[PDB]
Amino acid sequence: TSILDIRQGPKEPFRDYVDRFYKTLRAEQASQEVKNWMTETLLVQNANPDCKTILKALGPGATLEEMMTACQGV
Amino acid sequence: TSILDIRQGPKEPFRDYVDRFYKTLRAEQASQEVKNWMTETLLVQNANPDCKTILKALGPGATLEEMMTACQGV
Amino acid sequence: PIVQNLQGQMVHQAISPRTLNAWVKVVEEKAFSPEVIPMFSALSEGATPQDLNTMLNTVGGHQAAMQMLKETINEEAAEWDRLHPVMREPRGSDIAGTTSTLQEQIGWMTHNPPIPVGEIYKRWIILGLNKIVRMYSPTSILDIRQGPKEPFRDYVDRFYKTLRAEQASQEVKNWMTETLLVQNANPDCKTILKALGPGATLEEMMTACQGV
Amino acid sequence: PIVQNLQGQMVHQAISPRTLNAWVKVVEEKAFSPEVIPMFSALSEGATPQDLNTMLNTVGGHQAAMQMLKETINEEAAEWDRLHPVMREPRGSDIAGTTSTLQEQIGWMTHNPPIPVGEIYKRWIILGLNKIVRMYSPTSILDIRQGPKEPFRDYVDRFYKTLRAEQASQEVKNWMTETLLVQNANPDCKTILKALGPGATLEEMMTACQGV
Amino acid sequence: PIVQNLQGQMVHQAISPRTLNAWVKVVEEKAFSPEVIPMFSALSEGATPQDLNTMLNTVGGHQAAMQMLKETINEEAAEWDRLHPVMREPRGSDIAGTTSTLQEQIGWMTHNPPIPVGEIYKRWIILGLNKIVRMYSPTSILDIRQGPKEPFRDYVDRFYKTLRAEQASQEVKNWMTETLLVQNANPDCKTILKALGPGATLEEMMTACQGV
Amino acid sequence: PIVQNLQGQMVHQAISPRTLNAWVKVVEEKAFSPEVIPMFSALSEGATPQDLNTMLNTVGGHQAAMQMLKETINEEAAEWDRLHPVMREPRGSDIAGTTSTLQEQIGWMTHNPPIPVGEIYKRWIILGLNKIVRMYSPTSILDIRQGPKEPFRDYVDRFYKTLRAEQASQEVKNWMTETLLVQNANPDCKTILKALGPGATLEEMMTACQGV
Amino acid sequence: PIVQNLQGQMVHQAISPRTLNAWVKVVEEKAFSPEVIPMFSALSEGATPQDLNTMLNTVGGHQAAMQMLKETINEEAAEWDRLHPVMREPRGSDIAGTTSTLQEQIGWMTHNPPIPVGEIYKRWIILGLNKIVRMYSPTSILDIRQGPKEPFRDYVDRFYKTLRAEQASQEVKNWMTETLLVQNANPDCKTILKALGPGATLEEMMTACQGV
Amino acid sequence: TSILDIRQGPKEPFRDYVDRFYKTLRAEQASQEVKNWMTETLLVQNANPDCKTILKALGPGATLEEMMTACQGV
Amino acid sequence: TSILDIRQGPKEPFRDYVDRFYKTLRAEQASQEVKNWMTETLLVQNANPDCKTILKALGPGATLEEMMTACQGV
Amino acid sequence: TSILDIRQGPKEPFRDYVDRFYKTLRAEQASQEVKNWMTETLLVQNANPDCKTILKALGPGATLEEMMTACQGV
Amino acid sequence: TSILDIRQGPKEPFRDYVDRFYKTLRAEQASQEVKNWMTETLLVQNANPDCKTILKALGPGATLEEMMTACQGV
Amino acid sequence: TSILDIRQGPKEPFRDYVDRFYKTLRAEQASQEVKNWMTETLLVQNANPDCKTILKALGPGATLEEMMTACQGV
Amino acid sequence: TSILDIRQGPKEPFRDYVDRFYKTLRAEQASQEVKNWMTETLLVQNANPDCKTILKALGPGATLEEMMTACQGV
Amino acid sequence: TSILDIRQGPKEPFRDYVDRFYKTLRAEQASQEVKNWMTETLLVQNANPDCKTILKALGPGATLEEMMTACQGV
Amino acid sequence: TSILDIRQGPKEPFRDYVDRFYKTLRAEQASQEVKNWMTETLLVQNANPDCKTILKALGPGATLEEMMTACQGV
Repeated sequence: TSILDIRQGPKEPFRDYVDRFYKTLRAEQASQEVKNWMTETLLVQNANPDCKTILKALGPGATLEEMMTACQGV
Repeated sequence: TSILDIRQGPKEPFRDYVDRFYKTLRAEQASQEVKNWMTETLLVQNANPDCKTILKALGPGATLEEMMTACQGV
Repeated sequence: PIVQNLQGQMVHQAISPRTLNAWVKVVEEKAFSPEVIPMFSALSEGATPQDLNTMLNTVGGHQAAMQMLKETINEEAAEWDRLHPVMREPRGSDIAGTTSTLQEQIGWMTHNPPIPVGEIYKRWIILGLNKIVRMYSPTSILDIRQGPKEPFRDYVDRFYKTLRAEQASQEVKNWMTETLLVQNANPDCKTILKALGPGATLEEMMTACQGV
Repeated sequence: PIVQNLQGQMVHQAISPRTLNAWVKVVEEKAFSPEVIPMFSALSEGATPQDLNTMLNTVGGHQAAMQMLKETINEEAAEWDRLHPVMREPRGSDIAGTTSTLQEQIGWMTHNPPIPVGEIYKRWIILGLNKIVRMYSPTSILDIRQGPKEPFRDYVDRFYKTLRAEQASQEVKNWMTETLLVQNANPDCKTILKALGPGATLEEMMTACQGV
Repeated sequence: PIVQNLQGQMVHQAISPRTLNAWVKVVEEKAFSPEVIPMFSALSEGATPQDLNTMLNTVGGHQAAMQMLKETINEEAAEWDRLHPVMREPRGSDIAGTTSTLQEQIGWMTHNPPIPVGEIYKRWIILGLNKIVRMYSPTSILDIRQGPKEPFRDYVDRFYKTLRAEQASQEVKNWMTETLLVQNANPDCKTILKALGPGATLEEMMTACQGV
Repeated sequence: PIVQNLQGQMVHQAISPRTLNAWVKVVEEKAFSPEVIPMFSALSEGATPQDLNTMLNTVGGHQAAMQMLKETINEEAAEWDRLHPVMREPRGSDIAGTTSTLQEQIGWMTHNPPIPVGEIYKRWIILGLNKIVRMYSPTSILDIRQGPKEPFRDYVDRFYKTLRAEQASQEVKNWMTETLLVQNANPDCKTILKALGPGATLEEMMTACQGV
Repeated sequence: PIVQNLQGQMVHQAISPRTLNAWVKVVEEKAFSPEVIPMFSALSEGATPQDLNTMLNTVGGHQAAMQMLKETINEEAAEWDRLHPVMREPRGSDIAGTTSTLQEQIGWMTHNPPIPVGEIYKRWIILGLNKIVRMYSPTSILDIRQGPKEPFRDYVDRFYKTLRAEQASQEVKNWMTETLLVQNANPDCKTILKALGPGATLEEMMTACQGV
Repeated sequence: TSILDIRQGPKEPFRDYVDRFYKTLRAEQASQEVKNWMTETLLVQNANPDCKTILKALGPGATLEEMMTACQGV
Repeated sequence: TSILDIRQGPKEPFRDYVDRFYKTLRAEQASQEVKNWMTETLLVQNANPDCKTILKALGPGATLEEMMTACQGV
Repeated sequence: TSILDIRQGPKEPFRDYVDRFYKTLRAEQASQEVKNWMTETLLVQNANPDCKTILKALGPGATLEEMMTACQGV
Repeated sequence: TSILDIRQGPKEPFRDYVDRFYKTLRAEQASQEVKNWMTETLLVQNANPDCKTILKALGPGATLEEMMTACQGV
Repeated sequence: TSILDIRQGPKEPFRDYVDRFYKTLRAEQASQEVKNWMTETLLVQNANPDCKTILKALGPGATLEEMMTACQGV
Repeated sequence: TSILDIRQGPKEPFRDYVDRFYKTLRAEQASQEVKNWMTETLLVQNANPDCKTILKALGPGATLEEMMTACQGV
Repeated sequence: TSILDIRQGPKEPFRDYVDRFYKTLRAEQASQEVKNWMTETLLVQNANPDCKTILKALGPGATLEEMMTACQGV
Repeated sequence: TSILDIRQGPKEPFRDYVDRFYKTLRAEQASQEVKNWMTETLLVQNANPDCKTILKALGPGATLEEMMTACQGV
């Protein structure tokens, strides 16, 4: 699995998806600005729709803390 | 249509509603203090229930760029 | 307040216990509806900054309201020092009455011409109370709509009450009373309010809508 | 108001903070029902034009009411100058207390005979408050009808309250109390009110309709 | 009212603005229920005829009530001149305070022994207010009946309130409280009120009917 | 009340018109609920017997209440003469202020040590008002039961209000608050009030029953 | 309170009869809701311990409340003697005003610098009133939940009112307003209050929830 | 019957009711101030709905002669 | 028709009956006291019952003005 | 009919109602201050719902010429 | 049974109820001021509806001899 | 009939029974203390039950006036 | 089409009728007072009934601005 | 779960609820004044209806040892 | 029966069980600390469940008075 094809399932809790995403990101180990892009754009774009709407409600530039505490009810 | 009648439909994209709103706001050509008030309060109040909560979460300081960026995912 | 002594000197008279209890009834029972600003302005009327602090100690029970007052008073004291760079000089915290003595406050209020540090601080307080009154508004003006069988007098009262709570400058208020007040009327009144045309004063609107 | 100093000179005493708060409660809580005119006339009782302006600053929150007062005061000041063409002379804006000093107002109020610039300006204000009370009337007198099970005392109270808000001269009021009050009664009372004949006083009407 | 000056002379102090506003609240808000007589008698307490006229100017808004006062005052002034045929003499219209100067009123009130023209005129006014309170009664005493589940305390309150509005002399009042109060009770209370027998005081009636 | 004159002599100041109107509002509007005793005791606070008679003249409209006051005052004046057999001597009817001059009352109140004829007569009046408050109680304490969904704070308020109207000595009151207050609670509260055991203070009872 | 005599000496003026009646209305009619502390603090404002005892004699009708005051006053008087071991010395029961003369109280309040035995005893009383206000709370803060159609302004008012009755220190209050106020909101408001994030001030919470 | 129980029947002539009223009033023999009050107010209040309006139209000053003269036509 | 046999019909308005009555009275032209008796007694006695009750509610001695304004609703 | 009973029918022309109103106003012959009040307020209040709104839109200053001119089209 | 639970049955003789009441009052052995209050008020309030009215008619001053003498006929 | 066997019927008004009782007592003309006993005890004991309860509600020693006014509703 | 026969249809918005009217008036180019008459009288008389009533509610002499803003809801 | 969501089930042992409560209280790691408040008030308020009454009967001073000792029998 | 096998029945009132318990304890006459243990532990443990819960609601160390007054409603 590339980081590009890690995706959140319908039932999958956001914290499980985030852990899969960042483990894949850590292994795939692209350069820092590619990691910035992936953690800002792919992390949201590959979230499931119910998380993706809650994430975009935060506006870009939020921390991972704020993203996880936001999605924790989904 | 008066600007007070420009209301976002339940499935209408926020960008299409903003386009209608600011077109009507330009046609009505109320003075700038009134336009400022309308862009700050009325644009939010007339958004549909999906977008309206996103816009409130940005706070009154939101800029039209931020408002559209956030609502683009609805 | 300030009174003349029998020796002719200006001297402090403490704000009376029932004037303070009247202000307590205003702060407690009115929940910062807009009446709380005229009633403050009235009960404060002669007040020195020491007396005004004695009044604000009542708002100190509403810790959320009290910090907005503290903020706006600190803000205006700083801006005062900013516009007025340095019989001592009336500095911002001296006008607030934290720094100044009572004799300094009365002195400022009784030089010729006086420096009205009471009325100044009272104006900073009223600007803070305006923020609090705005926060405690139950509705925005866009939520105020006339009922299907509600008198136009009641709807006008609700409208102007809400309009008076809100931040709107006079130009925005004028636009609201000209256009929201018509738009948000019930259809029976809205017909007449349109038929008068846009140049109608509130008197003409009300006397036309009377009993509808 | 005016008081005697210990030196025997007439001098200003400021209108008390709780008298102002009483007037604020009148302006705010009564929504310009006709009670607001007797209560103004009472709380104003000793007032100089400076004090009357301090009271009108309370109405300044009701910008629609306040401009009717400004209008009627400017109108009466102009008409005063028109009837009274020119120890200085009391001009219209001097009676309003925009132009005059406090010492000028008290002087006029304490010459022999005095010029009662307080009671004059107070009368122009009461004429403006009459306009405002009329605008805020919930109903016209023709809308006041008795309920099918409403006491005639309640209906008389509603009627005379509305009659007291309206512009009617005393001749028109007399016709209304003689004929509308009968016409708009419920049929049970209307029978008795007719059977008394047209020359019945309100006392005779009420004591006949008592408990119906 | 009358006060002692620092020079020792008796002198007029004008009836205070909030005492007048208290009287306005009595006249306006209580609709001439019987409370309006004790409250008049209280707020009037020190009043000269000039002050009493300043109070009656409040009733002048209720033109039907005001003419009953004018009538009863003219009637009693005439009867005063009739019983008292002629440091000037206190004539009826002088006691009314239309004819007399303020200094004449205070003089009469401060001769030794005084002529209490204030308390006299105040008594004629209270006799007029009694007529008005009677006219505004919502019910006659014969209409006052206890509800099927109404406390005897509430019914006694309603009864004595109505009894206090009515024209009944004390002998007629005594008969009413002895017999109507029993007759018009609900059957549960009426049983006990009969079982006490006719010589029962109101205390004995109430404590027996308590909680029924 | 009594005040110091500028000449240093103690002198009468008449009980103020709005203090009398405050007492009228207490007598009229509260229907002798137990609040009427603290409010009497407060408004009376400085009163001479002349002033206390001026207050009782307000109760004179409630002829049933007024005769209980007359009775209790005559009773206590007689018992005063009985305990105190005979700068004149303060006799019972002199303390009542029917017999004594105003100067005699103030003299007694300002000898060294004083005879507090005001506070004495005020205590006889309060004993009469206690009888009247007891008569006007809507319920006996045995009738006070908690509703099935009534807060224990409301029930405690109703209970202690009724307990405060009744004749119970402090020992009987203590037994009532210990046992009736539990017995008459609803079953939800009654369970907890029993589980605390009999030695529970009202604070412990209320904080346990809070929100039940 | 304390006033300056015409001879320049500080002297007692008794707490006015209508200030006492205002305090009676606070104790009687408000049932120890938290307003009773600001209103005490206001009406007390100039009070000597003799005056404060005259105010507490009003609470003496609420024997359960009065013993909590007695307790807290005795407790603080003992702790005062404990921190302050022994122009006489102000001992605890002297500050309570059981032991001290009136002249001793005014002396302490007018030495240079003064010992503010009035404001001290007033602070012990306010600590007792806080205990009583807490006992009479109708609900704990955990019981305060928003209704399904209740304005967030009303719910905030209920919440902060209850929060103000409770014993919570400011750190616990801060946690409550940050987290209970969100948790106990209805789901419509709770969504927005969560979407603002945890760092939201009450102003930001209210203006976002306005009209929901 | 007390005087308060003496009430005019719906078809009873006013003269027969007055005869019952003043007979009962003589039997009860209340003092003259109370009798005056009863003859003035209670005699009117206890009349039937037909006569009661006639009596009110005469005003409180009506004399028993005038009251009976007026009600004779009912 | 004698004045004695002029009578108001069931549907006849009072003013029409009064005009018939006074025209007959004017023609029959009895002496003044007989006219007084007829205008006070026959005028009421020959009114229809609904007018006759309203007339007797006025009490004798009323003017013809007051009699007509009273009956005008019948 | 009193002037207070003169009310415009739902299909009645405003000119026919004005003719009835001013005929009744002339018959009642109330004093001129009362007539002025009736012509200003009561003529408007008694108009039918179609005309009444037209008359209110002219304001209280309307003259009978203007009132009739405006209502001629109903 | 507490004394507050001792209540007279609808057909129970007043003497049998008094026997139960004063037996329970002796067992509870509350202090004499409380006993006095209970004998004066509670004994009356707990009587059945037939006897309770008899006891109230004697007034608060009734003595147990008088109370029993009166209720013996129920 | 002896005074001992004079008794009130079920429908008999108390005043009729009292008149029969005291006429029999007057004729039978026992000594004064026997009359006292009969007028206090037999008069109540031979009343019908509805009167007898109302009489005992008065307590012994009442006058005949009070006994008759009490029973007058039965 | 003469200006005399330009007429508003049932569904036709007032602004479309006004534009047809004034284009025809501009082409037909009668003298100024005839144009005044046509723009005041024919413009209203040839409006459809729902507009014609709203126009006459304005009273004669209104501007074309006020006429168009008035009819814009029809 | 927040500590405010930790509520005792109707059949859940008080020791198992306390274990959940103090585990969540340790995880949330609010400052000690807030923990003190939660252990004193919230632990009681969130108990089930059986245990809650037991805990209230111990008073606010109860210690967790005493609270558990008492509720062990539920 | 040993004190160990004295037990409260389902219907048995607590005072009857306590009397059986303490009579058995008095006869079996174990040493004082064994009696302390039995009166604290066995007395509660052998109570019926409805009493046992009410007893444990008191917390250990209560007097026998408080235990009996507590269970008296069961």
